[PDB]
Amino acid sequence: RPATWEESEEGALSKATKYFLLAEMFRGLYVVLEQFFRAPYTIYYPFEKGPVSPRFR
Amino acid sequence: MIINIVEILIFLVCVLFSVAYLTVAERKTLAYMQRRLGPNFVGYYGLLQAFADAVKLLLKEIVLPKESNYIILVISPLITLITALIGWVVIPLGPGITLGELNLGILFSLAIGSLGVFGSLLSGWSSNSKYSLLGSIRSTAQLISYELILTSIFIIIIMFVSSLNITTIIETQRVVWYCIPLLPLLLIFFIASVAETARPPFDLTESESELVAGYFTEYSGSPFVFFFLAEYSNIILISAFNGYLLLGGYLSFNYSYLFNILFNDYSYVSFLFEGLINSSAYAIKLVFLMFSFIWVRAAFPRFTYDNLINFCWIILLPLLFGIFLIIPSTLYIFDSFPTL
Amino acid sequence: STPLVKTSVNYSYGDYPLIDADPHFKRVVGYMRPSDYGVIGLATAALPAGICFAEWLDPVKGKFARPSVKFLRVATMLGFAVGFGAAYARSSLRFFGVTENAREYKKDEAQMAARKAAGLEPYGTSSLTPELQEIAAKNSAHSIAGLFIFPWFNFVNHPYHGRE
Amino acid sequence: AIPFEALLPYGIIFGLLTAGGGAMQVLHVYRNGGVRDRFAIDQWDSQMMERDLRLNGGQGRKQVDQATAPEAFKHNHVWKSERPLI
Amino acid sequence: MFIGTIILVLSFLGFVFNRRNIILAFICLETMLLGINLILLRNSVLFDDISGSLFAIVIIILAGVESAIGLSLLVSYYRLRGVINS
Amino acid sequence: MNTFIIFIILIPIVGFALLAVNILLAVYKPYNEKLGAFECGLTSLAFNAAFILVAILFLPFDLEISTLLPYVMSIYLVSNYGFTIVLLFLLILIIGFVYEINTNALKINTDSLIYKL
Amino acid sequence: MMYLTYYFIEITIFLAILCTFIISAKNPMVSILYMIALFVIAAMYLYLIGLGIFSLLYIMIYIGAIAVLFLFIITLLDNDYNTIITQDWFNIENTTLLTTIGNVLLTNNAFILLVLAIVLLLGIIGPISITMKHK
Amino acid sequence: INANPGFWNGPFRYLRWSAHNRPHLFFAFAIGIAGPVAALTLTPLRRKYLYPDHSPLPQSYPLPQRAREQLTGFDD
Amino acid sequence: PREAAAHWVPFEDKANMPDNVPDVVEVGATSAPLLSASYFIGAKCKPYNDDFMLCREESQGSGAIDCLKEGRRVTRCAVSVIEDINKSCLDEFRLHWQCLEQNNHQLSGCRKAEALLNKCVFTKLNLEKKIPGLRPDEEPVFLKKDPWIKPAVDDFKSVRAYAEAKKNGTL
Repeated sequence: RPATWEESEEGALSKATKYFLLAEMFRGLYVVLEQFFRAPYTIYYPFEKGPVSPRFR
Repeated sequence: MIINIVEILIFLVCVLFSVAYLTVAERKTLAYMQRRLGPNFVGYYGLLQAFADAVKLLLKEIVLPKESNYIILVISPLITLITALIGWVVIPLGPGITLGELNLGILFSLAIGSLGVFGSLLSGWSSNSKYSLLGSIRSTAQLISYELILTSIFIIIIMFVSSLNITTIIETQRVVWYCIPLLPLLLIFFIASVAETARPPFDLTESESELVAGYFTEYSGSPFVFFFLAEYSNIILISAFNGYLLLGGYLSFNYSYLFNILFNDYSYVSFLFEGLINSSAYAIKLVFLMFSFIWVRAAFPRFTYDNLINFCWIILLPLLFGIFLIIPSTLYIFDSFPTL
Repeated sequence: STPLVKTSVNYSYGDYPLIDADPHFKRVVGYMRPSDYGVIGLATAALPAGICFAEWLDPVKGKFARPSVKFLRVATMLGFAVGFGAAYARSSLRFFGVTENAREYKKDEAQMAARKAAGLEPYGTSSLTPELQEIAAKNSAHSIAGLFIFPWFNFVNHPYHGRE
Repeated sequence: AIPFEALLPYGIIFGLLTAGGGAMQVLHVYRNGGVRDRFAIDQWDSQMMERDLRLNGGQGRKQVDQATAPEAFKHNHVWKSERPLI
Repeated sequence: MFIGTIILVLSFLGFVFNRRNIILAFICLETMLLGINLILLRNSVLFDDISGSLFAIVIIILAGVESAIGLSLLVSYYRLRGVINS
Repeated sequence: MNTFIIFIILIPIVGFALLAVNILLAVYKPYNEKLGAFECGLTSLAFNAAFILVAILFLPFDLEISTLLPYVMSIYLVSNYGFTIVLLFLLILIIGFVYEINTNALKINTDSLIYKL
Repeated sequence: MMYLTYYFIEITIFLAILCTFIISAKNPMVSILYMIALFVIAAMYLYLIGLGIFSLLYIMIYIGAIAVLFLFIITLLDNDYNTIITQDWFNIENTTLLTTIGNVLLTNNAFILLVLAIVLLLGIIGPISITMKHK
Repeated sequence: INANPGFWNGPFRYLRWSAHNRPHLFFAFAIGIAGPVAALTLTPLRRKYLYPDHSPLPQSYPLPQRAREQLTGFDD
Repeated sequence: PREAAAHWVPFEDKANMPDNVPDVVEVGATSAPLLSASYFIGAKCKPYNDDFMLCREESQGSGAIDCLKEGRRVTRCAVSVIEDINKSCLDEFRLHWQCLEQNNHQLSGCRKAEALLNKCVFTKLNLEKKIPGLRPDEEPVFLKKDPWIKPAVDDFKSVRAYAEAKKNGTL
């Protein structure tokens, strides 16, 4: 059975902190920002070329 | 007269080129957050990309659909661009350093902002494409609703200063930036400036996936240039409002000690060095804000119309009225009503 | 606490001597008689008793049913408000010298004499400037006359009390 | 790493605003004659500045600290003739 | 006194001789309030008196609420009929 | 003729100049099929109350917010008196806001299966 | 140049006559746009007579809210002498029109303010009462 | 599942329910009401202990409340 | 009185005083020197200013023509004190009022030059700067050390002179 509000482990104040300060949204923003400092994947066609195999058609 | 002309040309050129390069900066930043490169080919390191798009659009034919009021369809983008640019006349880059030093600077900002919903309200009537009409009504609703939040934060800040001169509001912040005592108010101004600008996640106004394109579905050539330019200029301008209301404007740090070391009397060198310091502080604040607009665009999915209306009118507005009650109460408790 | 404007002195609003032309809220509640508390209690009882009797006379839905607790709670709240308004009005009218005020007059004389002995202002010290005190006085003077329309009180320690 | 090509447009905007503000500072100072600008000036300040113009010979914001006024100060008083607000 | 008076009278005549539309009627109401207020404000300035401007502010607010209520009435009228044929 | 007015005049001139450049340089070949309105590529009105209601309630709330401008420009001069007055004003408006919330003004098959045996 | 600022008042008057195009407009929209133009002319005249703050308040309210509502709804539904200007120095404060309005409205006329609060309360309750169907 | 328990049935339970299930309204009301109550309750404490209120600033020329005392000095 | 509106021209009157009126010297200092010297002018000329204002009140409307004499007295007192400053403390006076010219005339931006000027004037003219109406608990802001509010750039010449005075012991 789904639990009711009164049987919740977290206090209302902590839940309200997460609610008003957008905790998971800031976690998402941080994960996005981490990509900004990684090596990109692009290659510079037509000066470079993607992989080609003997079987290519 | 000559000096006035040179100042206006310098300021206008800086603003127009900053808007032009904000588009390139957006593409490049989103690109690197998406593990790709973005424009790096039209001009060295993709620095001429914006002018390439400009020239192309100025060479594009203007299409006036059959059921359209052509005068309104061509003039609506023009008025929204004009107001978006007129808003810049009061922004200071240093004490008194602005094109318009008005004692009613704040009131001017709010008024010219309130003149910003007319492009959305008029284009849907002008296009007559149905997608444009739905977008136009929903946008007008969203924009006015969030303009309320922005005006309310303006009022809360003036509660601390008791002045409608922008430079004075900035000067009062040498003691502390107002984003320190009012951090929650700064969060709300960002969430609302995003919405008032119609940016993602709150891009319901011109969202390609719900409605193809948006109110601009029918806008080709220079009218599209105008909507584009007005949108990015408004982004920068509302970042400016944020800057001087909450981030201390052109204030960075107390450089009195440093100047007393470097110089021994007033000179054009020292005035220029001070001007550069103030302007650099204000421009770095603008840059962080624009980066944050782009960051939020990269990170979140869109809202629905019901969702954002519910947000503004049931979660934000009650909190703002509560703050209306609690700020003067704290002033009264500690006997700190600000003088004129 | 020096008056900026001239006021009438010991003007007769009625047949009895004047105690205070614009009494402070604390005085008006402080000088209230047991009869005034009886008035408050009577209003507090009367309003829900009124709703119940009205239901008795002409039931809302044909069949008699006692009014719900929400409405009765409402009833008590509003009845207390009416009773307090009536009682405040009675006490203020005593202060103006419109009803019988011997007890209140004596108590005021004693309190004023004690305050003078202590060196304090007869009407207290205000956190407002004198101009704001005159404005507060002109806003609160005889405001009990509009008890039917709007509630307005004197919360400001001003010197315009119409005495010597 | 820090992607410098992504920062180039930001650097362009930053330099543009910084240089524009510095040039505006120099132009304002040059217009003022070697002193900083006067901001948030009320009616009192405007009238004081007009009196200053009467005193220093019309040389803008130039200041004189001689105790006694020249002779022409007594005669160069100005009232303003304002058109009927119809 | 001149601009306000003419706005008032022309909006009044537009209202009365309207035989085109009801929106013209709303607009004549608003513009009449405008002209009243302009006359009021000119008089305020000529007297250097604040009561005129205070009443101007109150008119502004009341015209706001009047516009809100009037448009709500028009919408409720439309809900039954679907079309405004004036 | 200060910088303010010159800038204000200059902006629309720039807008008109860009528009005139577009008109002068771009081709202009209208024809019936191009002039059609775009709806996903092929040719082809009741609304809800909350649409009306957001717009209509914007005006009172805007007036409420803008009625505090005189207050914040005169806070010190009105002292602890004006303070109390503006609290009462705000609470009276908050009551209307409560009414709006509780009436849910801006917001836009569970039966069981019974067999007669 | 001097005749410009001199006749500026008379020009706003003439443009106001002309704009009051509101009555003769074929399209009610167009009539509303001309109403906005009239309001901008009003803001221009207000600045000229010395009341610029009112120019900005008019722009804020009548154009920013009332004209916006108008458009929302209709998209949805089918004396030759010159005055002497003299100076004196008795005013040491920086008191402007807005500050004085706040002062009188919040102290001398607090009652008018609270009654305006009731009027705005009406401007909230009424539209809800007649545009919304309960239950 | 969770539902309004009624304020009048139990005050503190309803407050807990509100704080868990309508945090926006609960905290909006809390912040709004904390202001005036804190004003009334705490301002006299501040006056008594932290620091008294300031002396009023001048608004106009302070005229002496006395008669002209003629004068002698700095004459013709 | 209100400021001028849409179109105004300034006009100058070429007549002389009527010869019955005794002539008087006019104060020649401008806004920055005047604001610098204001506290000393007040301290010295308070009785004459008060008498002038009382005359203007008692005249009950004819103040301009009935209160010329003690107006001449006021202007003469002002010119006297300014002359004394020009004779005794000129360099510090210039420091102070040039600093004010640089800092939008805010006394908060010129505390260093103001300390020197105040000491010089107290020692050589026996005038003290004082802010009326403060209780003993309240501290005059111009005497306060470590203020919250500080100027953007401490004036170069004023800083040098202040450090020099600290060495000499005058300050």
